[PDB]
Amino acid sequence: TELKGALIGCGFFAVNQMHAWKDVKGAGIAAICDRDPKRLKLVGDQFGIERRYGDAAALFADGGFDFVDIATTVQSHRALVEMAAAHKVPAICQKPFAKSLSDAKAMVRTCENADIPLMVHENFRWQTPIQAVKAVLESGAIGEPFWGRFSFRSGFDVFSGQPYLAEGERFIIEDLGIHTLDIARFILGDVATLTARTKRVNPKIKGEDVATILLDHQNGATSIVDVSYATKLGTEPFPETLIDIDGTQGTIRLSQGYRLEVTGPNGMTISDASPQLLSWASRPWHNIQESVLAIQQHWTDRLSSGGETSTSGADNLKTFALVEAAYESAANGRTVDIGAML
Amino acid sequence: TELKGALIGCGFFAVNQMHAWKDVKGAGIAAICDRDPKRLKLVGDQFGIERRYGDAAALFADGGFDFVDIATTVQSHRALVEMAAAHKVPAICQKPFAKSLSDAKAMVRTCENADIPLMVHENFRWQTPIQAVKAVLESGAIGEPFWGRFSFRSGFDVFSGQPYLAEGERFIIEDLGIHTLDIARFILGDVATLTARTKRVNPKIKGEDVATILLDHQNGATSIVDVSYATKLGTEPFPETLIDIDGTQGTIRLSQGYRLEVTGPNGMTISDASPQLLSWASRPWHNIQESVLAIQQHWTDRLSSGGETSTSGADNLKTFALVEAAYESAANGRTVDIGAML
Ligand SMILES: NC(=O)c1ccc[n+]([C@@H]2O[C@H](COP(=O)([O-])OP(=O)(O)OC[C@H]3O[C@@H](n4cnc5c(N)ncnc54)[C@H](O)[C@@H]3O)[C@@H](O)[C@H]2O)c1
Ligand SMILES: NC(=O)c1ccc[n+]([C@@H]2O[C@H](COP(=O)([O-])OP(=O)(O)OC[C@H]3O[C@@H](n4cnc5c(N)ncnc54)[C@H](O)[C@@H]3O)[C@@H](O)[C@H]2O)c1
Ligand SMILES: [Mg+2]
Ligand SMILES: [Mg+2]
Repeated sequence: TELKGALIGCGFFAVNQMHAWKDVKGAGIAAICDRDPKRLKLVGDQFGIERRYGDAAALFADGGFDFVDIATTVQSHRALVEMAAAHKVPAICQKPFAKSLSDAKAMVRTCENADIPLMVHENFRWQTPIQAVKAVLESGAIGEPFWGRFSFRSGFDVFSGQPYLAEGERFIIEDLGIHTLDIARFILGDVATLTARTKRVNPKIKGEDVATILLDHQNGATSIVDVSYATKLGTEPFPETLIDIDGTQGTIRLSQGYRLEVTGPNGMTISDASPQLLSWASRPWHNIQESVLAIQQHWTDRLSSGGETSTSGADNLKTFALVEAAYESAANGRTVDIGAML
Repeated sequence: TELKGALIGCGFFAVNQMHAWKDVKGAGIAAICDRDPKRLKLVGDQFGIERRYGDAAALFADGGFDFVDIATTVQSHRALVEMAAAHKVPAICQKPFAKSLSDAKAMVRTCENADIPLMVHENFRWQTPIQAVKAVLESGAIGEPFWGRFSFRSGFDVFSGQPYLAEGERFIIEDLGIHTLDIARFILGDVATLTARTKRVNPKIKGEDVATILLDHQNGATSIVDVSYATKLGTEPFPETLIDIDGTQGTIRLSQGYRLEVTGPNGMTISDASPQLLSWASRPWHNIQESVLAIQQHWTDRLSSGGETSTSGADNLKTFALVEAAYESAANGRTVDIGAML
């Protein structure tokens, strides 16, 4: 049962997804789609794809694939997911999931009514270091977690790879903070209330590139999500997410260079949580690139057995509501009940 | 020529102040005062102070000192500052300044009508590393500051040397966070608005021992004041305050071991901001103990020069409001307007 997938949106990051599909056991890419025949041709030759489509409606009409991997930008997401549901094709969707929390819910509802899986490609929680933090806290090595911090502070030029980032009136939460919020959820549970502040420091972008978010977790823990693309440090940590967790029995400290300090009753342990460097990977992206293979293999496995995925459309609504809360909060000075939004 | 001071409250921390007055150029301690006959004996004998009093009223009646140094616990701060003003004797008063913001304002007003200097003994500000960070930022090394973190996370047994801390129904913001909020003002200026979460983790005490505070500075900067005494680290940082600052041209990062790191236009510097170990000083408190010499020497200088001190009673109202806002916000769950309190 070698699953045959189709990829819609042969863009900058989709090249990572295509490399990873070769490595994925039990699945591979049978067709591709793109409105930009330059990208369709370039990706098509690179990964040796016979079937190529100028529009996604033709692709879905011909079929011959078990699942669809949507790697377009947010504009196309809702329709391509709706197309996928009408044709009963299981769907993976990049982030941001949708333009609003409304769009995301209808996208979750359409796929449930159709009885098809819907994973959101949210690969930050699928990195080795992040999993190691979860693994540690899951064991009980530091007792009940009560306080956390999640940090992604960088001066790396993401705007060359992704020019659209500088164009929007929204930027860092929508794009990057969405991940860091997903990790806060993934480590400390769902969020009851959220308060946020944003700022634009960089004068060559239309959007906020610094954000600081304070999270009240349902489980009792407080956490800090702080992100910036205007932080100029001695060593560029990009694209690492630094994490501190305190609990009743101990502390976790995931720091720059993937050094992982855990301290408990028995004592301290220092562990190297560095990612693997895959054959097609490229520094410093190798961290994220590995997590593409992790989440795509996870999709394939959960699909082949029947189960729900980790970042299912259903799950991802609870991450996406923090993003939407954050912007709301940023324009009011005021806390947002997350429970009321869902 | 040397100024004559009188010390009211010969407890635990007053012993550091006494040593420092010895070292301070231009001042000494002519008289000590304490309500406990055994403390009055111990400190009096250790520092060879002839004049000893069981009550401040008798002390103030006899007079013969140019300033008073109040190092009692918070309950008797108002009465002693009010006596000081009634006898026109310049006053140094410990933290916490008063029991409420109401009391503090009234104490500041009393000292202005009597027309005497009033300085809150708020010494964290005067630590070598904390001054070093101030100097970097003033230099303009990193441009305009836009974001800060001020962190004091320890598992140290402070309860032995000060039993009242466990007893208080309010703990960490009143005791330690007052320092970290003062530092946030010192580095990034006054606060427009404030929002705070707290919890008690230690089963043994009655007060909150973890606080996470998010500050909106008038100059546009945002910061996180996070403090804890229920934090179990593999190397105990007590009593260091770890500071992170981001500005438009660079960053400051003061990490454990008084390691100051500045990144700017002209590369990146690393310096050692650790304090002197004074003859009478003793690790790991040499941090705080040096600042006592600094602030008291600063007071003498300023009382001689007729200049208003750095932690003047009136300035310290803008710190104290943040403590009173943080408790209020922790209960509310709602952002507090600072300017309205003042
Ligand atoms: N960590 C991650 O998982 C990660 C990393 C980078 C980017 N992303 C996300 O991936 C998405 C794409 O990022 P990118 O930088 O590759 O953008 P991109 O512009 O390079 O890629 C989008 C491609 O999709 C095509 N496209 C758009 N609408 C289409 C439609 N209706 N049918 C067919 N093709 C269509 C465009 O021609 C373009 O080539 C973004 O939403 C971004 O948030 C995720
Ligand atoms: N870094 C610092 O600046 C620092 C460090 C520790 C404590 N403190 C502050 O110092 C203050 C005292 O701390 P401590 O640990 O020395 O407490 P303590 O109980 O050891 O000392 C206070 C002393 O004052 C005496 N006293 C109280 N009321 C009096 C009155 N009306 N007249 C005469 N004597 C009186 C008591 O008998 C006691 O001996 C606290 O308010 C605390 O916030 C500051
Ligand atoms: Mg394959
Ligand atoms: Mg002297």
